[PDB]
Amino acid sequence: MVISINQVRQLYVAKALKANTAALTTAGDIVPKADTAKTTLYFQSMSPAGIVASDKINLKHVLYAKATPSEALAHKLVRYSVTLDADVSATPVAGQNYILRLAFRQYIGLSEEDQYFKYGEVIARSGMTASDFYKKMAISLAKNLENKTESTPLVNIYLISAAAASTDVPVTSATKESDLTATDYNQIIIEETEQPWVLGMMPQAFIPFTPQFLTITVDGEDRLWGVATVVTPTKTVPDGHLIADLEYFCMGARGDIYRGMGYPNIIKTTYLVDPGAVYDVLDIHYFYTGSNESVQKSEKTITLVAVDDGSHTAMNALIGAINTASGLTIATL
Amino acid sequence: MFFTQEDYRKIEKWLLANSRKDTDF
Amino acid sequence: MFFTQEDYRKIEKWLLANS
Amino acid sequence: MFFTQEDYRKIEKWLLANS
Amino acid sequence: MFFTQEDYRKIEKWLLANS
Amino acid sequence: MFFTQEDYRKIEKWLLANS
Amino acid sequence: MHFNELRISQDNRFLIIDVSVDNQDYFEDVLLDSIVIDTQDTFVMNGPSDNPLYIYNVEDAYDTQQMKNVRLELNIQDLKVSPCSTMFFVYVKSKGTPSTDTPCGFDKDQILGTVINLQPIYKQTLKYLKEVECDCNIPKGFIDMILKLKAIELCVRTGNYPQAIKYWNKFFIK
Amino acid sequence: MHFNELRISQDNRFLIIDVSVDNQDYFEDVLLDSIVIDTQDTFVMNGPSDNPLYIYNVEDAYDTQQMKNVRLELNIQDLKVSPCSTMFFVYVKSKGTPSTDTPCGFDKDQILGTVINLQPIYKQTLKYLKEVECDCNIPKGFIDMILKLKAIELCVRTGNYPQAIKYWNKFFIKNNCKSPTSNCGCYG
Amino acid sequence: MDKMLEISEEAITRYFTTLSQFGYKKYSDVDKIIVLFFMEEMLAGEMSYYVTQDDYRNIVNALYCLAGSTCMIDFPMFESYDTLVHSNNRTFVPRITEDSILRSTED
Amino acid sequence: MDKMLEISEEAITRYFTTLSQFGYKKYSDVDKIIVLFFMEEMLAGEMSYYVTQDDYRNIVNALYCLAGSTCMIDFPMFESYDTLVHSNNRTFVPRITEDSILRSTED
Amino acid sequence: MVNNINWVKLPVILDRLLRHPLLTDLNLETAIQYTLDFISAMGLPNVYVDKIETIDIKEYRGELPCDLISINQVRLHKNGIALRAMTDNFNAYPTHGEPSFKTQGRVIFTSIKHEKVDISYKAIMLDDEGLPLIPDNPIFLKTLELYIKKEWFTILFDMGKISPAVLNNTQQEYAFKAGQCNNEFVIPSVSEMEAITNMWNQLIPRVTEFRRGFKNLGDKEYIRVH
Repeated sequence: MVISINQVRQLYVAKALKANTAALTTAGDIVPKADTAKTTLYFQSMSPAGIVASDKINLKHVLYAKATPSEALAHKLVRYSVTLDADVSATPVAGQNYILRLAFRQYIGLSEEDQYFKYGEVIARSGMTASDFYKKMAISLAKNLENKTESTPLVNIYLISAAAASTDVPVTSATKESDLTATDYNQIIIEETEQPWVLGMMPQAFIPFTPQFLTITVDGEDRLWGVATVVTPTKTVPDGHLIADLEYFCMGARGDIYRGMGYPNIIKTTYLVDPGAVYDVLDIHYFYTGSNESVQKSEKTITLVAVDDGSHTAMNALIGAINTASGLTIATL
Repeated sequence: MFFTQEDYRKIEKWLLANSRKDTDF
Repeated sequence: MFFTQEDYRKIEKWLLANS
Repeated sequence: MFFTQEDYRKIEKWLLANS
Repeated sequence: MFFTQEDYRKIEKWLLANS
Repeated sequence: MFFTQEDYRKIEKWLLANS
Repeated sequence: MHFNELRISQDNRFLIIDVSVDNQDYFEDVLLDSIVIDTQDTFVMNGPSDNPLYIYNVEDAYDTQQMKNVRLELNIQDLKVSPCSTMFFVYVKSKGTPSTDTPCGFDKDQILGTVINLQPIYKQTLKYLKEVECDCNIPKGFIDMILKLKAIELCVRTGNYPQAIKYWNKFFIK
Repeated sequence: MHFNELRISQDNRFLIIDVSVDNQDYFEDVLLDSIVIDTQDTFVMNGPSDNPLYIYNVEDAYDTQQMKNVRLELNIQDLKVSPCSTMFFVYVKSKGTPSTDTPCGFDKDQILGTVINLQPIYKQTLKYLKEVECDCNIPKGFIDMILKLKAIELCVRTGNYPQAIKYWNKFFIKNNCKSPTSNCGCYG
Repeated sequence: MDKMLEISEEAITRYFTTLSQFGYKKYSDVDKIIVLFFMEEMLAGEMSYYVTQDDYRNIVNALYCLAGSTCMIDFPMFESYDTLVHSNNRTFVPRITEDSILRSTED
Repeated sequence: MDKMLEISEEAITRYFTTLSQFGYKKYSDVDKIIVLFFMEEMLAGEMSYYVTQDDYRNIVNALYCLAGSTCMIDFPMFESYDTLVHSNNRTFVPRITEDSILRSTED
Repeated sequence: MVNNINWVKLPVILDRLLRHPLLTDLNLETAIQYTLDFISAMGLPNVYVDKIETIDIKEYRGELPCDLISINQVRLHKNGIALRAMTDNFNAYPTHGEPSFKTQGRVIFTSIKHEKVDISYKAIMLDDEGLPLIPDNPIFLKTLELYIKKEWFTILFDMGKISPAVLNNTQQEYAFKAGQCNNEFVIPSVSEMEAITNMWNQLIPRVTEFRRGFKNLGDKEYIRVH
């Protein structure tokens, strides 16, 4: 993906801490190097084809040096609690068509003018309980949205019973009426889905929606049918696909600017980030001033990325190594 | 950490604002 | 001795927790 | 303040004192 | 008598050499 | 300072006393 | 109850706290309760403040004489404070009743110990001595620093921590 | 021998003494003999005076680690002296023989440590504390108080006790203090 | 508090002692006495329930401007056993002249 | 050190001796006394562990500006037996009037 | 004024007067009176404290500050336009223009009904005691000493306790030092002479610095090059 930069951004992956340049053995190692007079900070990093350093950070010219946890870069897949509005009728009115419209907004193109509209439908009948209704509409909402033949995954749709009320039973295009055997269904949960991701060419982007109801007559009045309230999300996508795209962009600042343009003829850069793991980010943002009447700042930033194992041990060892060599107050997260 | 009668009096006057009697139900 | 608002808040919350 | 537990026990002891 | 840091380095290093 | 060897031996002796 | 060593590490990376209970016979029932760390920003006269910098409860470490002595080494960078421009206040508590034979005034659950970094003061003294080497004149900033340090010492030993912080912030930070 | 805690309680009641023989095995045999308390009025150049203020023989008790470490909580009212206007001399005599091969000077059977109530001196110094804030002026009272205290400090650390008494008489003998109330103030 | 009481009593007693010896006290210091006892009755009354800990900080740091301002008000003395540089009474006790893989050891 | 203590004790004793005979000492000299006992305190406490040999050199060379500055601070005297021109007590012991191939020869 | 007004307390003058055995019965009570008399008789503006304080006008009238002695200027708070002296004899009196003002006591009579006005006024620098605070300029101190000496010797000479030659010498010395002090506190400094120069040399004269608070009385008058 393409990001915005403050005039440059270069990324190093902190796979190891070796404390000196003579112990750099495998690819992706990191030492934070500085001298006794704490005026320059740089990172002798072991690339897959030798040892390489960074631009030399003047420690009087840092602006912010903030390290972020891996929980702060997870997109929370939003949910909606679709229920029966009890003000119109607590029971499904036995003759009406009960239709619900999903209004998607990023479709196959980014603007909110590229839209997509999908529907679920249940004819309500006499004696049909509300639990027999949500058993009948989550199937009809799954047959249109959780289908096998759609172009892109749109939503994930569950049912919530009144007994458990915390676990979600998934409803798909293959689930029948006999598989969902429960008589206390009270809502339909419509959750976002993670879209497909390709390294460098297809960024991590999502499709939002809004469950909108249609009008069903009660005593002559065409009253809107239901209510949809944004309940708190319980599923998040990891940081694996943002940092995997972040090494793909920032390697073109230190290296070749094009990536595959003409393929008998490219410089194959080997990347170090596994896209299947979560990662922490540390951004040392600084500048370069001179000594003249033309002095002021050419602003820069250096991103260091270490692997996150649950309690951020591989990142905090890097912060604990930068704090002693350079003497900065980077907050150990 | 010793409390005198006065400190307990302050505790009483604070707690009285939060509580009410049977009649006030 | 002296109390602030927060001291009273802690005391009353701790009372209500165990009642 | 940072109340210890025993201080809380003192408070409820003296409150249930007028029980 | 007055020790500098280097005196302490000498003493400690030589003691570890004999342990 | 030089700390000739008998000074180191004195230091060992003292330290090893309450060892 | 007293302090064994209350010092900031010479590497300017750890804050050493080593507390102990007094050896006299009638603190047998008394133990160590907690360690609360406050800075010049969050201090209050009446004991530790709310939202403290770092709270420590000592049952957590152990699984009874081990509880009478405690030693902590806090990575200062993990506390997200500057080791050079921070004045730490270290409270300790007892959670224990002494015997009935205690002489009066000795039964006090809480103590306090102030901490600062002596490296910047050492560097200032070295700089002023370097100035003195040239022409053998005493800079007045050196005498001002000495007397202001003595003022903070007097404030600490008399317990007047508010004016102590006022002097610290006004002179040894800004 | 060495001093662990030599202090006057800040409530101006108790003269606290806590002596303990060194933990090194050279001095394993040596044991504490007696504790003699002298004031600036009953001080002699060598050894305790023949008219001391308080005597305490260690051997009139359980007789060995208990003998090696001794602690006192002397109340000052029983001594008929003022806690703040008095400077005590604590002499500790040892009974025993240190084993040979100890370096000389360590085998000093007698040790002396003085005592003063620093709270009233801090009370005096606080009056001149704020002179430090006021620039354009020399904080002369603050400097004078600091030098008055450090005169006694240095004269003690160098063993020049007579001039220390002279300075104490010149400066701090007229110190006042709030006499502790006999009815124990109850708290905890 | 129980100490603002003592400071206020001392201050006003000194005020009237000066008015006994002399017949004049600076009204710039009578202002400080007024502020002091007004604060103490503020904090020992029914208005002590409106104070947060930040308000407590501000009140104490503003009252300490009155500490050495005049002879009537003095710097209060609290029971303290601390200092800016503490003493190290820890003792060294190695085990039969041993060491770890890198460093020394004790009991 | 054990000598900064002696120098400081002598200096403050002389200071108060002058304040006994007179009632005035130059505060430009009290500043030197203050520097002296501040250094004495700092080097004889927990702050000496930050001292390197370069720091010791600078500290001594800065303190010797105080040496003959006042009457209170005086030049220290150390135990020395040397000089800029040492003596020649070697003795000449010729052997059998024997010159060597070029030089003379002794025992 | 070239020198600066470093302030010292009033008994600094009694330090100096009571050297004279014939002035030993002078007191701070007498020092205060004769010092105020000298301050007013000299009328030096550098001895007063410049203060600015806003008031509201109820109806052509406003309350005046307590310590006011003289008004540098009065202006409208919202426009900033300065006020002039009121030549009108019938300001707030109706029958059956440019704003102005007038001040007598604690009341300021403006020509505006309801507005807030900014007054830049002069007062006396006071001590921690409610007493005047005098400059420590030794010329000022010597002249004030001579003023008090001359008054006391005039009293003693009316009594016949001082020779007329003594009083004549005292008056001569005081007259010379009064002239000396007047010149010392009046003659401009170098930075004030730049202001005076910028005011003086003007190819296009500026004659409207009263409307502003004399802010641009001293700005340089820069002519473009053609």
